[PDB]
Amino acid sequence: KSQYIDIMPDFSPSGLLELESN
Amino acid sequence: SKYEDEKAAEREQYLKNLNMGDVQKLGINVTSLLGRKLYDKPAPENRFAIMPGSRWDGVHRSNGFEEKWFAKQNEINEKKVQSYTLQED
Amino acid sequence: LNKDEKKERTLSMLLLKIKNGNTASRRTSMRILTDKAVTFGPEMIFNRLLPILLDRSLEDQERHLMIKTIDRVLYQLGDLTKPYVHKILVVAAPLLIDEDPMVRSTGQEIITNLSTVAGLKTILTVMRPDIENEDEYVRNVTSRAAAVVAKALGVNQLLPFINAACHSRKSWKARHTGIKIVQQIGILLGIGVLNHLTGLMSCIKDCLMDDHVPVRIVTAHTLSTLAENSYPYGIEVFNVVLEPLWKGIRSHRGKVLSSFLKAVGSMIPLMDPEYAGYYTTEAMRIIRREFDSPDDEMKKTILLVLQKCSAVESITPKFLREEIAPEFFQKFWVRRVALDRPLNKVVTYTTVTLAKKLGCSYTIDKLLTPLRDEAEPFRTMAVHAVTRTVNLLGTADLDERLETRLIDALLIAFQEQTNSDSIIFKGFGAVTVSLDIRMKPFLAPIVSTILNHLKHKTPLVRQHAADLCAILIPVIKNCHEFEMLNKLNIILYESLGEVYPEVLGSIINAMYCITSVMDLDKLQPPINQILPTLTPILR
Amino acid sequence: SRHQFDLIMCLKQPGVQTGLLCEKCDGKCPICDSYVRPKRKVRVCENCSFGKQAKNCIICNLNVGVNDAFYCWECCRLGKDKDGCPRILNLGSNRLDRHFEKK
Amino acid sequence: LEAGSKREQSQLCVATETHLELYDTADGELKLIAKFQNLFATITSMKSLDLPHWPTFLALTSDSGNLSIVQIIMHAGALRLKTLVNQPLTRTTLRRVSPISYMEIDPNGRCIILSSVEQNKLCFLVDYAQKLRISSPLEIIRPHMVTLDMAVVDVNFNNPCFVTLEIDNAATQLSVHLIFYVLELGLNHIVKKADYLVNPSANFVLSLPDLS
Amino acid sequence: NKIQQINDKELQSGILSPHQSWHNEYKDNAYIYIGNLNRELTEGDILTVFSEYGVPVDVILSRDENTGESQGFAYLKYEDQRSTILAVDNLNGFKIGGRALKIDHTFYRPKRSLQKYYEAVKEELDRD
Ligand SMILES: [Zn+2]
Ligand SMILES: [Zn+2]
Ligand SMILES: [Zn+2]
Repeated sequence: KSQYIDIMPDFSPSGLLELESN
Repeated sequence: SKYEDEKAAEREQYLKNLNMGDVQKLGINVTSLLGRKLYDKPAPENRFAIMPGSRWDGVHRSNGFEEKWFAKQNEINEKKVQSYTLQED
Repeated sequence: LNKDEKKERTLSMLLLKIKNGNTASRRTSMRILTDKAVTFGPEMIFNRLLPILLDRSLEDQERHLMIKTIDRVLYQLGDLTKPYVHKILVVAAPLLIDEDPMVRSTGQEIITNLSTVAGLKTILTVMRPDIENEDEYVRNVTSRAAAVVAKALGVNQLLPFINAACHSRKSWKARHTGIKIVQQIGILLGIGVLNHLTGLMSCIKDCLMDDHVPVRIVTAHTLSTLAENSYPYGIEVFNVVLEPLWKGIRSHRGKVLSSFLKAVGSMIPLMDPEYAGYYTTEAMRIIRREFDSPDDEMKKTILLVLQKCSAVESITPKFLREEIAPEFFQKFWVRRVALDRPLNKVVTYTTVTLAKKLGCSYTIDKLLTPLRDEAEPFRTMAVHAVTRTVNLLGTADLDERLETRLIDALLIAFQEQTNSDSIIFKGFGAVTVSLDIRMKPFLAPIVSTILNHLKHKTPLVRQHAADLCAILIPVIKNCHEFEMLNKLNIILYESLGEVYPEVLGSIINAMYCITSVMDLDKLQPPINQILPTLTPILR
Repeated sequence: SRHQFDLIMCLKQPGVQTGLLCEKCDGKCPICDSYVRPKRKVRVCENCSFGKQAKNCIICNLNVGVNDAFYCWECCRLGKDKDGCPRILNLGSNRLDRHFEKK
Repeated sequence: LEAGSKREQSQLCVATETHLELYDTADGELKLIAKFQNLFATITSMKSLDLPHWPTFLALTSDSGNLSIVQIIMHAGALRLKTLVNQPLTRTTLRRVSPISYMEIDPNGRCIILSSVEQNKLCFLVDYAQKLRISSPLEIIRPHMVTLDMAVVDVNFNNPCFVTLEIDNAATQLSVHLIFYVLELGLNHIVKKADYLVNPSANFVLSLPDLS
Repeated sequence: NKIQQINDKELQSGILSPHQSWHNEYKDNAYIYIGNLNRELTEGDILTVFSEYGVPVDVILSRDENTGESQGFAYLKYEDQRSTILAVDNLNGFKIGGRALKIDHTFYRPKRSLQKYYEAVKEELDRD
């Protein structure tokens, strides 16, 4: 009941994928 | 023991079925085939004509193989014609 | 000055001639250096020569010419100061890692000559600050360099150096490379490790227990190289290290368990028959548990332990057929194997070594399904295995049915082949030579295929067609069909006017094998007509 | 060898195993390189056998060996037979200069 | 001979350089069996090795520097002298470096051991199979030590051990020291164990089997 | 670079189409092991590069239970398998963040301990 799981996904952009193009 | 075996079998089946690709399973053939979101802009050409998922960034990412398969594809398809046409006597 | 500056000109002109110069020019300038090397200052010789080898513009050709000069000077002058020792190790040391073994050997002759020239005390003083280096590449290099020095001067004189680096608590990389030195020493000395192995073992054991994993792995590889290079004798020493390998195997899994199973696997054949049965049966469980490992390393180790354990008398061949073999063939013959060669060699050789314990008809029996597979490079590997297996075991085990299906698959996979390889010839020949009298009912179609393949438009298939005749001619005599000898000989003598030389030579070789075998008078062309058609061929 | 000076033989106590020659060096005495009248088999020391190096030819030590190597009759009469292990170690200047000359 | 199945250790073979003969016993009086063909060499040692699992064959070293293991056999109508393995050693002559003139065999037949005056000592590790098999030699080189009285100590399968009286070739005084060697089957090399100097008048050595 | 080595040999022989290709060994597999990832790439960003070759239905990134950061490997199932043949083959050996990632076919077995992480991921990929 505190947290579902301590881990969980993100679905957020890292600066690495955008950066390499620019 | 028999029950246990059955259970094991079931789990194996589950494992296998989860792993199988979706289009094959419904199959029977060969904007999404299973209604999944699809890309918009024109994608790079492909061996199987599959269309990138709605979520694609739009950068070429490739080792460069997929283009080299066409060069071999074109080659092999060409030398079937060249062999007869260049025949002489 | 102006008198000695002329010498400074002479060395520059010479070295120029050797590096870039005419053949007869450099050839004489080499003589001039070798005879005049004593009268030129080694300060000037090396001080001028060494800066050339550092730049990136030099080709391998121009580099080896300078290397040769270094060797010829070092072998002469006989005494050298330490700065030039360090420099020559900076230039020559990278050669031991080079892609081809020629450069390896020529860079090895340098260090083995300098080790005598520069003496024991100097080189060790040069290595001590180097092993502590933070760089990976330099440490990798001077591990090999240190081993070459070790073989050159003898290992005992350099041993307490290795003990110092290995046992050093100061620096970690010193322990790492200090352990690698034991690797390349084990490699260079070959079986000759032996007597020294106890002293070497002073390093490895404790140096195995470091908290850092990459040292624990390197020690595991050293135990494998020492274990294989030793062969059966070295057991009495490894008993001290035999215990922690098991508390390491049962726990650490991952990439380490691969290394420890390599170590223990290489320890097996030198164990007594009593222990061998135990340690094998212990290893086989982990082997079966690890079949599914995607890592190339772990598969490579599994093939090693299966590779060795078959020699153990304790395990019975029935035990192999009932259990280990079917789990082997289905997992490791997947067509993804046939694509990469280094693992192909290991799988094929492993199957071959299993063929001894297993029945020949059983091994070949499991090897017919890969032969009949559609994939070409996979059928090739399936051929290699049959070739070497038949070479060892002979055909005496084969029943008529397997004897039919094998030769059928060899005909099929024979006729679609692409790359030029003798593995079919030998192999399809190794079959024939073994079963030759039993070959007779199969001989009629085989020859027909050849008679078709000779008419094929591609030159390779014509080569491969003619080559297989020369192997069959002796077994065709044993099968007694002389009319087929004459029909062949006629068809070849007609094809003898081919344009392509590479095929034509093979054709003439088949002519040779036919002529030596068959009665001279019964040859159709005949010889008297044959030879005047040969005399223009000599040109 | 006889014709090439930079080569260095082994000369240790011959073991129980016979040396091997490649198809190219086939039928040659390791000492004087005489193609004629062979006499006895060569024998090599342990440190010349061990692993893969055992399979190489004992003259050129590059190509793989097949046939057993023989001492010619004369080298058995002179006694140069029993000197030691007649295995060449270094490859020599000629072969290397060929390799790098071609590429 | 003349018996369908009999095995008895009473029999002896005797050689002088070239000449060789076989004699029999157990009749109470020594009989001549066979006088073999002319050997044309100088036989410098002859010993019978008995190896476990079989007749006995004599291990015979001579001039030509060849260890020659020979089995006398019954062939055609009369006894013949048949060779099994001859391993090349040194050079062909009698000479001081040639590892002959001192030969002995482990009483269990595991290894033949040879030596020479001065210079080298060799040991061949004997094995038997479908064919007889000899391991590569094991060397010890003591450059100036000239050897005398090589007599070898028996062992229980523990390890082959042997004793020599070695006197130094270059010394300002006369010093003959006895020395023990233990061949270590584990690491496959011969080891110098104990070196004891004895008075210059030393003659010879024998081995005492057990004392237990 | 292990797998990339194969396809060049394979293609060179003109193997062409899956029956003769080693990719045929699988056919029932979809998930792909994605290795040698950089540490900061998360599920959404691994769900950037891999839709070039198909439509992902699932994804799993392997990450330590405690600190919750990338182990550096992921398991990504494409809707239509033949994307797998396409991704493994074409994108293997490609640089992201300095280190060249590895792909290979995999049989993937779910683990109890992540059970919620499946719906938490799925719900996002279930949006489409
Ligand atoms: Zn040698
Ligand atoms: Zn050769
Ligand atoms: Zn000769």
